[PDB]
Amino acid sequence: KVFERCELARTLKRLGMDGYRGISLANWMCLAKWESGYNTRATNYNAGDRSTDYGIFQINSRYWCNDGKTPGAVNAAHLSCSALLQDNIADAVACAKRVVRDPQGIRAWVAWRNRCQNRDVRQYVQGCGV
Repeated sequence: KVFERCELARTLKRLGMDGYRGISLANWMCLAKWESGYNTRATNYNAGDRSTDYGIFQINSRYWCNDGKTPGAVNAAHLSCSALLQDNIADAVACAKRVVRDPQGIRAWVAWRNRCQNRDVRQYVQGCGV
């Protein structure tokens, strides 16, 4: 499902993402924007280390979800990467919150550093009424 900007921004707000770990909704929009353009189907293979980034937040199968194909990876006791490709983003959100409790926080996604770090991210939540 390709989301609309404000719909997503309201959705994440409902899921408790605003101010989570010191991370505004505006920053969560920025991240999702630059990671998948707001598309839940988004899948990015990483030929070099042979990993895959899944869903709206482009979660990597080596550390947080397992697809079985990834070399050097988390056991099939975890969450399946398929769960991150659904239209409903509650699970991706759940995993997202997990990823960031690690010390580096939001810096986890290099894309956020490149595009969202130390900048005015308000355009993302602009007029969404949240």
